[PDB]
Amino acid sequence: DAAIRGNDVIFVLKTIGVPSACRQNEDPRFVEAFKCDELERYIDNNPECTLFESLRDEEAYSIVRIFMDVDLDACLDEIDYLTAIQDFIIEVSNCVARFAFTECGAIHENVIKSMRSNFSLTKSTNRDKTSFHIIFLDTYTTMDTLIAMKRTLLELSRSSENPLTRSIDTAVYRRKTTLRVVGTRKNPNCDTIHVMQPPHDNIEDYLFTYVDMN
Amino acid sequence: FISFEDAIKRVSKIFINSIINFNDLDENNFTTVPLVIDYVTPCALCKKRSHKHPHQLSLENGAIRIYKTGNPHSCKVKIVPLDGNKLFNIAQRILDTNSVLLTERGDHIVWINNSWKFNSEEPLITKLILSIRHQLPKEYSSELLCPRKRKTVEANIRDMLVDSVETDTYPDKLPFKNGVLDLVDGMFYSGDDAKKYTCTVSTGFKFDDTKFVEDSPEMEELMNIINDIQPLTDENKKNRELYEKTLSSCLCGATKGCLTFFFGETATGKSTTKRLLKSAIGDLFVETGQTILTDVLDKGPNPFIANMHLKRSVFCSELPDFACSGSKKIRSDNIKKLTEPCVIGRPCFSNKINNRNHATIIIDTNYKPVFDRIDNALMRRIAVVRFRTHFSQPSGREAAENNDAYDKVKLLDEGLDGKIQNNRYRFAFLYLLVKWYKKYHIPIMKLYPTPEEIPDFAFYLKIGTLLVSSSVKHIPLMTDLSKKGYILYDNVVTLPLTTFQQKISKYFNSRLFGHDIESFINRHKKFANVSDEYLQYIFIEDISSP
Amino acid sequence: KRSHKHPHQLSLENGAIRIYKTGNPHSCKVKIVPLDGNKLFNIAQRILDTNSVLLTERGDHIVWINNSWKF
Ligand SMILES: Nc1ncnc2c1ncn2[C@@H]1O[C@H](COP(=O)(O)OP(=O)(O)O)[C@@H](O)[C@H]1O
Repeated sequence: DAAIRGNDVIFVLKTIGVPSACRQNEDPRFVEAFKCDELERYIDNNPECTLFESLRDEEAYSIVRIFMDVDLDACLDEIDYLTAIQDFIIEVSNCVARFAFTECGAIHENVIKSMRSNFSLTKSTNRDKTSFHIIFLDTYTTMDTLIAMKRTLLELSRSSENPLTRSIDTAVYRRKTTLRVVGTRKNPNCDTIHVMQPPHDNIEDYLFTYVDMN
Repeated sequence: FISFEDAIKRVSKIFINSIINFNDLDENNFTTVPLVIDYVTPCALCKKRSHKHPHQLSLENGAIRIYKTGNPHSCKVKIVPLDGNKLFNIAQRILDTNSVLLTERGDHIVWINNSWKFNSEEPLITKLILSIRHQLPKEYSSELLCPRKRKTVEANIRDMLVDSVETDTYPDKLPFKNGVLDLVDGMFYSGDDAKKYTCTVSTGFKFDDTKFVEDSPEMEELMNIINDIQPLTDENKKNRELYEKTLSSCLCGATKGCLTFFFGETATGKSTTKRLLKSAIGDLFVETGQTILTDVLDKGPNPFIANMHLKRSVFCSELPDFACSGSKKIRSDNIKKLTEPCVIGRPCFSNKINNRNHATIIIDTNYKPVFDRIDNALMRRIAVVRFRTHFSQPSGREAAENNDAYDKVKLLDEGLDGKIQNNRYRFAFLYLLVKWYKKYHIPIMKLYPTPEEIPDFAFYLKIGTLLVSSSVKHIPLMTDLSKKGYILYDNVVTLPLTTFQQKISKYFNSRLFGHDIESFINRHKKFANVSDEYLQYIFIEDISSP
Repeated sequence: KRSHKHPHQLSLENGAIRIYKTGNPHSCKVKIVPLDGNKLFNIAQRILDTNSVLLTERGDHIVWINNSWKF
């Protein structure tokens, strides 16, 4: 299949709402392509930038990681946070494994163990809000698979009871989707950004477009 | 969406204390007006005492969130769902984990105690629910405690299953009570990893890694016993190799196309090997009667074939002598039928007429085997292993040494026995079997016939070597056959019957060859005219260009 | 981990017992314990604790009545 094909170039949008023609012509202001070290250096030089991660050609290369977004407008203590996050990760891993077995035809056990092996988490500087993005490094699939799965995720969110499981946004599974780069300003006049976590210290582990099978 | 009254009832039951702002709540401003709780008792969310601030309700994602104004850490957040049967959600969650499946045979298989349990008259679904209770969030265990709710969840699970899945598709896996052993590398899976391969059978005993060790005194004793039964000499090198191959083939779950004969005079240790194998693989070993080799299978029920299903080793012992009176010759059709991937047979009070064949069939005998009809098809579906080592009491030491059957006599030791029935060499034998399987069968597993033995076959083996079929290519030497005296009447090298018997008499002694000679006569009988009893054959020994 | 240098701590909330490590909770895992539920389930567990009823291989159940295993 892909084999040698492993994504390492980072395609980035420097402004929300990019005009279509400028994207087609590869404008140097709203569209750019860096490497991991290049992107890190660019972020370091300009802390006021606003960058969004997205794919460029979905008809040629269509391999990505699994990414999810959670946003809930309430703060909570530590122990409850850990209990809720472990319950949520167990539930979502089970749901994805069941979908993979039922439709994709893969192996439930391998999928669930790969999903539960390694996962990346973020945090928000907001005091009264809890939002994060979860990216699974050891799981790979195409965009249309996630688009199909969005229904199962929506019913999972509606049926469940855990506060963050109710806060899963299924709208991100859309054609020409975008994701904000961690540690980058969302608005030009907004100081709310995403902070890092002790388990991982590399940007490579927090990008869903990075494809490197092991 | 549900009626507003039901939501108000739920939110009023969640708050143990009453609400003094009950009347002012309406369908248009239920998310704007703060509500006042009379604090005579601590609130349900957080105990504390007499919260000094009111609460508020918000609607999002079809759910009602309760939050207290002020410091967020003072009170806990509560979420009220809109609709959705809780039992249905629990059933979906349980079905998600792939712990229960439906097979092609119309039965349900569950996964508990690291084993694929399977029954047709028991409610294994309820046991699975009760066991899996722990993995679910704590708000579901209380519901799962009641039996009626368990029955409802089981009904939902039954309604949610529509497809069938194949079972036992891996021929190189050995299932145990607490895991699956991989015959390729010899490393033993456990826990969930064994659930990947759907194996509905098991050896019946748990697997222990402590005794699965190459070096142990029990291993040395087993090696000594094996050497005593089968010496490692140059003569029986092929015999010992065939013995090892046949023993190792009992682990593979594929289909075997040969039958092995354990031929030996008496007290040669065949029962010892059978009991060791039984102690090794457990219940995958099944002993059956001789009826299959003597009767037909289609008519009436046949519970033996029903029990043969999916077994990996079948043993038929104590073969009666066919030389004596009342003999029933072995049915060649049964032999040809027993080497097929599917065997047709019906159980008692049933309709299934197909069974999977994964069994290595081993027949223990004391005398020579006798069949009714012999053909080339039978010669490719038979094999034999010769057992020549006596184990006798020194009281009959000389009584056995004079015998020409036994080749080496040893002391009959009253040891073993119970120890073998005590599984003293259970795990020791598995290591040797796995080693032999790696030595022989890993690239391609396939058995091979041994037509050279079974002297009843020998005549039929000789004729093909001795006789050749006349054809047009024997025309250019019509002089040579004219030397023999044959004729080209009907454009074929004829052979008078008188000439044929006078020819074969000087090379074959007939009598015991007479019956099969006559069978050859009638089977290949050709009458060109009323009285020209010619044959379509050429003797290669004397008509090798004479 | 090694030796759990920070002592553990027990809490009660919503009829549920919680176990968590003091100091840095991220260095350990929180455990949950339930409360007593149905009286009938507790009675069944108490009865089963005495090993007075056993299940055989043939799918039948044997009981211990009048100082004799009845099947
Ligand atoms: N290597 C050995 N060491 C000790 N005893 C042996 C050995 N080989 C055979 N025997 C004894 O010889 C007897 C042979 O019995 P059995 O297996 O029924 O032979 P057969 O099947 O030929 O009658 C067994 O009871 C066994 O105890």
